[PDB]
Amino acid sequence: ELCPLAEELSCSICLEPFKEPVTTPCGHNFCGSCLNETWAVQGSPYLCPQCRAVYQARPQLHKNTVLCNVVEQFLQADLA
Amino acid sequence: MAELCPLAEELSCSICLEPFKEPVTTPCGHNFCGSCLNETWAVQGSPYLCPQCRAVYQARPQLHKNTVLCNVVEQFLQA
Amino acid sequence: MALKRIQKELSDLQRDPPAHCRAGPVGDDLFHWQATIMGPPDSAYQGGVFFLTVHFPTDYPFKPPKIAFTTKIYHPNINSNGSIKLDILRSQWSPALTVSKVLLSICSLLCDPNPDDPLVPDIAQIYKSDKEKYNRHAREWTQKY
Amino acid sequence: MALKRIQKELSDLQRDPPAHCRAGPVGDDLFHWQATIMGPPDSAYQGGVFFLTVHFPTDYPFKPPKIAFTTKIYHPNINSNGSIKLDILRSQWSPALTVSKVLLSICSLLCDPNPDDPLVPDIAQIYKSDKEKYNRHAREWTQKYA
Amino acid sequence: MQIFVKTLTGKTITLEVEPSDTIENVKAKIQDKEGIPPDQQRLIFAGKQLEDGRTLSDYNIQKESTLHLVLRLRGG
Amino acid sequence: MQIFVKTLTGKTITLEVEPSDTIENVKAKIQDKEGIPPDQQRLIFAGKQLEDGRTLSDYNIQKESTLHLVLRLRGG
Ligand SMILES: [Zn+2]
Ligand SMILES: [Zn+2]
Ligand SMILES: [Zn+2]
Ligand SMILES: [Zn+2]
Repeated sequence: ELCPLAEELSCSICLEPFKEPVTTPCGHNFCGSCLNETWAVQGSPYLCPQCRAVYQARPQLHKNTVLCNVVEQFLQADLA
Repeated sequence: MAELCPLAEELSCSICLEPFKEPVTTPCGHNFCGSCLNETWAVQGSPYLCPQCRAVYQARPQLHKNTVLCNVVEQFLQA
Repeated sequence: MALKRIQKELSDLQRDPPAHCRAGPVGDDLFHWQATIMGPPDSAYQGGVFFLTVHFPTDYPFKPPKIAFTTKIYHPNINSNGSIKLDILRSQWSPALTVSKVLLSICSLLCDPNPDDPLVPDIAQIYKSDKEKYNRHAREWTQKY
Repeated sequence: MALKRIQKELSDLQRDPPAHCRAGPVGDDLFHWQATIMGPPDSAYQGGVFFLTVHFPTDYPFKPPKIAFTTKIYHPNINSNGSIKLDILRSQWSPALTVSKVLLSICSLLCDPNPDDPLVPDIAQIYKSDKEKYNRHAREWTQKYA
Repeated sequence: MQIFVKTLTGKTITLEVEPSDTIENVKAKIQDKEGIPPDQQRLIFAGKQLEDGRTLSDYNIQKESTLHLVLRLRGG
Repeated sequence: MQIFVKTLTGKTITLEVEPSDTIENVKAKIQDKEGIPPDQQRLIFAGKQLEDGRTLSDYNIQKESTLHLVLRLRGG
């Protein structure tokens, strides 16, 4: 019954539920670790993995706290 | 369906006090309705401050709507 | 829209009962409110009850509300006209702030004034040079209102 | 870490087989796969069954997988060694891409080559000056797989 | 007439379109739901890409058909 | 030791702390949950603001107490 919510809260990089997600200015969410690991192995323009939005400087992003609380509440609903 | 009751307060915008309407997320990680944040910054020019943490943005950030967050709010409201 | 934001604030404020803060429209105009804050315990304002008026602008919450005291209070940042020189009521306003948070902010200002940039210069001077007499003066005005 | 992402891609690939391909590991090492894609339905690659090799690096999916044809194919962007010169396999790689998406992307490359920046110049030259001769050469190579 | 789009992350979304709508119109609806610009969208149906300017009838796309979304690519 | 913090949006969060923890330590844990830096936080208990560098025991904050979070202000 929580399957549409489950896919919506899954990271496009690790294919698992979001772990401390961050949101790009283009409105796309990734695990803080997954997106950091994506932009650490490269340089130059930093591109969004989902829409290839161009960022000449690496964006400084903090964790989407509302999205963290949603994932945490989703896990409880999925376990009980 | 939503096995989640406390989701309502988590999906409510801090400006309109209503569920998110096409929410955008600031680089500081705070979400607001697209219209609410644009009205905040059209009235508050010069340095643009986040309503929740006062993060300073000299140039107005270009933000698109958090599509994942839109889908969560919609599935919450349809239930 | 301002009126829906004001109604939602009042609705939550009726299930909030915040401490030291009470507010709500007395008339049928929800853009004008009457608020009462209680002086913080263990202070010169303890046991006091201070009345305030809240007038919401048409751009609320994107513009701050106009809040002023009606009870006379002894404080370097509140003059005799009840005007409150507070930054969050002007340039440091945030649309995410509610009346409950602002009244609570004003309550914490009573025991944390700013005498260096004062609204009442002479009260601030007594606060700078003799804080024991200041607390005595503030306790006297609390009983006198 | 790479192995977990590879495992989940394979399990989702086994739970639902996409119509455009069939992929899976060769033996015990899930970092080496063998894939097979079908040619587009209305082209010079009709009915063709093309085998490919998928080699995942240790830093997958943050680095793209090495994908090369083992079946011989007539294409301006695929050389005789089966190497594929494609942007999403190098600079334009995205970690959000899955092997199923890449294999489907390679399928659409067959009927949309780039003859202006080619990997095989003589094949691209035929494509530009005589596409009919190009189509028959590609049709012939699909019947022969050589 | 409803069609389905297999988005980049494997998710499936439903679109309300018409056989007269162009691919550029379809990418606009995809952009509204996923946030990826049309110039970065590459729609694939029957193993082949769908070019802008052509309609759904030009590609023989009818009721409940599924389009597949990959990122823009170029041969080399 | 469990305490409660009324965040800026009126939501209530729960923190597990100790009387030895300073106010600045509490504001760091509030930053982890709400994403507001400590220099922009102003914690209020019993109508008074809580100074950084002081501990919870110095303010007689006990179990199940409720701290209130407003934005950093400056009298004038
Ligand atoms: Zn992830
Ligand atoms: Zn993006
Ligand atoms: Zn912020
Ligand atoms: Zn809003």
